Amino acid sequence: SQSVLTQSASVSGSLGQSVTISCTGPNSVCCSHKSISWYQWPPGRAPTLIIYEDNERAPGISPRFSGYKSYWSAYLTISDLRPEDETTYYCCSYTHNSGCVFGTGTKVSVLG
Amino acid sequence: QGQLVQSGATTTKPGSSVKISCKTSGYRFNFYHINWIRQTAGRGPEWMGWISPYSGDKNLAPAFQDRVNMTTDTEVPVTSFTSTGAAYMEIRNLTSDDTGTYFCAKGLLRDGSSTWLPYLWGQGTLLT
Amino acid sequence: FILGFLGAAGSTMGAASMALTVQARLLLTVWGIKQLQARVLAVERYLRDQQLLGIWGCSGKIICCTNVPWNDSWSNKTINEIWDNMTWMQWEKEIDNYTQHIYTLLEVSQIQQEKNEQELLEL
Amino acid sequence: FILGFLGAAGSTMGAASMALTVQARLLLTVWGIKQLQARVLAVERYLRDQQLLGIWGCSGKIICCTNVPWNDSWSNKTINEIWDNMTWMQWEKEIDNYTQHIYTLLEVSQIQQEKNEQELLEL
Amino acid sequence: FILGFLGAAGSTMGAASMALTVQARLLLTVWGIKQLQARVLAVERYLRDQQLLGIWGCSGKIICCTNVPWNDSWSNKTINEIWDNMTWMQWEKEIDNYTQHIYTLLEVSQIQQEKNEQELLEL
Ligand SMILES: *[C@@H]1O[C@H](CO)[C@@H](O[C@@H]2O[C@H](CO)[C@@H](O[C@@H]3O[C@H](CO[C@H]4O[C@H](CO)[C@@H](O)[C@H](O[C@H]5O[C@H](CO)[C@@H](O)[C@H](O)[C@@H]5O)[C@@H]4O)[C@@H](O)[C@H](O[C@H]4O[C@H](CO)[C@@H](O)[C@H](O)[C@@H]4O)[C@@H]3O)[C@H](O)[C@H]2NC(C)=O)[C@H](O)[C@H]1NC(C)=O
Ligand SMILES: *[C@@H]1O[C@H](CO)[C@@H](O)[C@H](O)[C@H]1NC(C)=O
Ligand SMILES: *[C@@H]1O[C@H](CO)[C@@H](O)[C@H](O)[C@H]1NC(C)=O
Ligand SMILES: *[C@@H]1O[C@H](CO)[C@@H](O)[C@H](O)[C@H]1NC(C)=O
Ligand SMILES: *[C@@H]1O[C@H](CO)[C@@H](O)[C@H](O)[C@H]1NC(C)=O
Ligand SMILES: *[C@@H]1O[C@H](CO)[C@@H](O)[C@H](O)[C@H]1NC(C)=O
Ligand SMILES: *[C@@H]1O[C@H](CO)[C@@H](O)[C@H](O)[C@H]1NC(C)=O
Repeated sequence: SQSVLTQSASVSGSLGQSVTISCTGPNSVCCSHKSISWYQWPPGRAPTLIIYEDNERAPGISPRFSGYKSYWSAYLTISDLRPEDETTYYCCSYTHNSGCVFGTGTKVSVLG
Repeated sequence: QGQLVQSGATTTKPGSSVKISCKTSGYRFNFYHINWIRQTAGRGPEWMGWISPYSGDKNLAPAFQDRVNMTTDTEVPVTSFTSTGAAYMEIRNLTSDDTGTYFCAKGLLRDGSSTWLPYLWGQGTLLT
Repeated sequence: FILGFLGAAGSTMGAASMALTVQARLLLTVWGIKQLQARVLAVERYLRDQQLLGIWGCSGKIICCTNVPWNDSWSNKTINEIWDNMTWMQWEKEIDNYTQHIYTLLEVSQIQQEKNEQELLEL
Repeated sequence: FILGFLGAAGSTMGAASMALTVQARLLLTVWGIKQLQARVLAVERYLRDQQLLGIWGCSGKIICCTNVPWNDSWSNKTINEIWDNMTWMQWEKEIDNYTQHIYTLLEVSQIQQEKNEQELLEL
Repeated sequence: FILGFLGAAGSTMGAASMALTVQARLLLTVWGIKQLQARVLAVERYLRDQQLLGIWGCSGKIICCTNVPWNDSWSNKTINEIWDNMTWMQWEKEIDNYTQHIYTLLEVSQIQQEKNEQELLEL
């Protein structure tokens, strides 16, 4: 592991509650001069784009998901935790003509 | 809104080179870039690069430049808004550090600031 | 110039919305009769369009904003996944059912606009 | 909707002035020739109307206020005893003599309006 | 009135620019066919003019100011030695080469005007 973009390690929640996962790196990958994409990614399988351009969701994404980007970090909140939210989440910094600088993952547990 | 089926699970040994396929269907293959990502047992996810089925353009991360052979076919139109194409992924100096799951990812949009963002993923292929 | 006459037919709606006056220019005895027939038909379809733009308050506009709020029953799609993705031809195949409903919504907003404008200049 | 196409023909001018776009829509070989003839005539009478609305500054209007003060020589009747009593057909039979005089008054006010507007944007 | 229909053909452009609605009014079987042919042709040339005025933002104008700065390559002549000397017919024989170039300049200014106007009403 060598990702320059750190997340909130791991975090947990309970049914009906809301979570939040950080995402921040140095001045070279975050944030006021870079977009941020949030990916739901089960272990070694088919991922899913959740949020691009800091606060825009992908098609069909449930309104529970939300984003926010300050000048030094971006956050992914998961309103109304449902049982199908046990997985790991990664972020990514990018512009129009660059690549996805991924994050260090944040496994989320909904045990309740 | 279409499928991106890839090859099987072909495992070779260091120094060699492996070809990974990525056949499209159900969406205009020329309208969206094709990205290549992987998750190796040793790091997390790593972005490798994308290619344009229309512009023929290539942009990869400097970490995978002098190792990746990335190409595409030319879509076979099914309808006015459908097509079927295929992207190809090869690597040069192969090792056991590169062992992991690989997929292709169709771009998000056709314009704006999030055009190439890997939206639609394939199925995954296990390397060496 | 730009691409030309319909050159952005398979282009994104964002790029296609620019330079719309290229398709606004070129829009207007067995041989003689069948030549004059097409001449009268052309003026008809064109006038039907200007007729609509007139009873919408857009007479003389290429891009014309209105009052009717966009009903999500027509399409629950973002501005982003339309103007930077769908082509103009894809789009109106999706609005095809609701096109004759919006046309009625635009006429009431123009009739109920000058009706209010009439009260405005009474003072 | 409202009553329909001409449905307020015998209605008061006050109620008839509402929803005028219902009569603004439906305004635009022996059989073939006599069918094409009516087609060309229709476009003519319609364009003659839009032509007038253009040289009056009302091009694109359904209700259009102007500058010409209402001369009482045309009719010394109140706004009340017109728009809440007379029907549109009764009214213009009364203005029938003065209709070709007001038409001239509206054109000078549009020509002497853009002539002044020209001086306005010289600064 | 004024002089009449084209009465200021050999008059100065300054006096001719006044009362332009006199030439805006009168602008719109062997005998039958050659009579209907002229009828369809008339509506065409007229609509081609209104078509241009529309894609210039002048739809409904007689005198219409724009944005395009007057290039001196077209004519390095003063406002005085034009509008108080040359007649309208003399003038456009001088601009005859550059007339199809200015026409293109007027359409971009109308397309790049409503494109900006679109951004204006987004707030
Ligand atoms: C037909 O349909 C196809 C597919 O739908 C259209 O092709 C796509 O067009 C869109 C918009 O025009 C492209 O998105 C843009 O991508 C550029 C990235 O280009 C830059 O980076 C490249 C890699 O680093 C680089 O190759 C480019 O360099 C030039 O040279 C190549 C040589 O191949 C040339 O092909 C390029 O065009 C370049 O000229 C370049 O440095 C990105 O920069 C864009 O973002 C900018 O613009 C948007 C507005 O458009 C703005 O919002 C941003 O903020 C930023 O300013 C934009 O993302 C897409 O890459 C194309 N290809 C796909 C989707 O596969 C094509 O245009 C259609 N043609 C017609 C006629 O309809
Ligand atoms: C949307 O349209 C439907 C009919 O198609 C109508 O019943 C509904 O009230 C409309 N909603 C809004 C918010 O306009
Ligand atoms: C329009 O109506 C038809 C009815 O058969 C339906 O099948 C079609 O899906 C509708 N189109 C849209 C865009 O809703
Ligand atoms: C009314 O019209 C007559 C001619 O019909 C005219 O002589 C008179 O000056 C006009 N009066 C007003 C006030 O406009
Ligand atoms: C119009 O003129 C005729 C002339 O015969 C006259 O009889 C009629 O009363 C006039 N109409 C009006 C409304 O003054
Ligand atoms: C004038 O027009 C010429 C072409 O006829 C063009 O090259 C030049 O840039 C123009 N100058 C100005 C000031 O518009
Ligand atoms: C137009 O072009 C012709 C080319 O033969 C030239 O002779 C003429 O002088 C030009 N007219 C003007 C007004 O420059």
